[PDB]
Amino acid sequence: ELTEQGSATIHFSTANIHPEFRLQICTSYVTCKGDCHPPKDHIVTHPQY
Amino acid sequence: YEHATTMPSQAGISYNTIVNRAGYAPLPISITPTKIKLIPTVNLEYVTCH
Amino acid sequence: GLLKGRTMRYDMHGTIKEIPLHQVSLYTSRPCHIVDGHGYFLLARCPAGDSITMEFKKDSVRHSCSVPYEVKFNPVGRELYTHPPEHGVEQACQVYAHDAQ
Amino acid sequence: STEELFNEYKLTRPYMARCIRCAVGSCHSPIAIEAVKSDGHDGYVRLQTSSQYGLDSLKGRTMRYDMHGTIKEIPLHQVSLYTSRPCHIVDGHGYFLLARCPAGDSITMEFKKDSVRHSCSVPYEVKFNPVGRELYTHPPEHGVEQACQVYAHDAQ
Amino acid sequence: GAFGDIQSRTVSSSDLYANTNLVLQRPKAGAIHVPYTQAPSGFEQWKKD
Amino acid sequence: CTVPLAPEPMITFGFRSVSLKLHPKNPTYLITRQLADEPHYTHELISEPAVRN
Amino acid sequence: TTMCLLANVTFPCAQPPICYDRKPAETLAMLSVNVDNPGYDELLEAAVKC
Repeated sequence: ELTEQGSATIHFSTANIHPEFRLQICTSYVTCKGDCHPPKDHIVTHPQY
Repeated sequence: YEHATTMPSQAGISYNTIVNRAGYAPLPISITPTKIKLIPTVNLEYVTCH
Repeated sequence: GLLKGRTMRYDMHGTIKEIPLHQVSLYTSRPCHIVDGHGYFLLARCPAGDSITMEFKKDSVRHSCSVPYEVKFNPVGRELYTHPPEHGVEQACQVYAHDAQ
Repeated sequence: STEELFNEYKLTRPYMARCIRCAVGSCHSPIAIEAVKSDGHDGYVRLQTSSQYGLDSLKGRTMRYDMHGTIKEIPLHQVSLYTSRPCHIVDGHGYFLLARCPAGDSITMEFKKDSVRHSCSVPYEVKFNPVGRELYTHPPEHGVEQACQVYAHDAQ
Repeated sequence: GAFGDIQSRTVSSSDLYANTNLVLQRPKAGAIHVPYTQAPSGFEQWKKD
Repeated sequence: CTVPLAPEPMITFGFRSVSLKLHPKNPTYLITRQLADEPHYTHELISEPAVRN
Repeated sequence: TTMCLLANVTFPCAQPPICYDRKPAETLAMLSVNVDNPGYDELLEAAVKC
């Protein structure tokens, strides 16, 4: 849900150590750029997303 | 998470540090030594007097 | 059962006699425990062993029968107990029914 | 004086408890077996039962059990127990008993009233421990003597 | 399940360290008892080894 | 029928590895298999304390 | 020495005021608060008999 001048927070999942993707939001494309880090667990109890 | 550090052997003075996991929040660690003994293995042989 | 509650009925050289069922003992290796009887059949609770012996006792005459039939014990599930436990998860099984239906 | 040592169990009563393997099914039993400890060498176990021993409802060889509230008694030579072979009861004191049992995988204490037969079987391993470096199963007639640990035959 | 799952500092110390993997289970319907599961005694297993 | 329940295994994690300390009360089957096209299953009867990596 | 408790009365543990054949549950109430006691054995062995 969008307000007029607010800021929308999304959650995503990746395998990229330097992820960079164009985020489509309803008309337009915004670029999301960052640096991901290794997680803390070796073996988890749910499959891959 | 195996974290190794080194503390100087001096009482009274607080020793501070943190642990920076690469994608998480920094975890602060504080150690303040109070009293540091040194107890030898002591073996009585004899007593004496007047 | 012949009506009469917990009794054994047996032929003795022609003359059919009877005794109570708590006078009849049986054992494979350890002593067993009789639950009930109905006609020619009996429902016991025996541990495993390589024979089965039934015996009762008259006033001074002891009667017995031992046959070499393997009596066996069967656990349920993936743990091989020899005596059933005091607690644990409930599981489906297939046992002899107590009633004579 | 033994009464100064039995004086603790004058304060208590026997009770009924749950035995998952009774004479017919799973009942509430006067002779529920709380524990079996068998850590001595030459065949001595130590049962902790739900009944009590050496007291009347002091008497020498009796078992004092509970029966739906009403506390009754029998002599101790009416009680038998077994593991795979028959055991042999030595004596009792309060909630405890000292048998001389062979090895097996369960304990079955049982006694018999006028017609009702009471029992309790629990899946507790009873183990037999030899002394030294010659593995026997019944202790021998003769040999040499070694320092062992057995359960004591007296309350103290 | 190994040596020293029970650690008392002296013989009459009145403070013991216990790490025995004790877990409580759910009792049977219509029965008053405390069911539990735990790893067996490591002093006995050390005597067996 | 009431069936027994084995002690909880002590799972130690590593990089692409699971270790298992297994203290059984009475003999117990450990049945493992991979969730891939080759399952490589392992039907074993463990009766003693044993570590399985 | 060691003084046991039945009320706010520090009495000697080897000298009970009562016995078990007199009171059904007051010796029991005396052994209630006196579990954590290094003279529980003295208290009990003196407190059963007359």
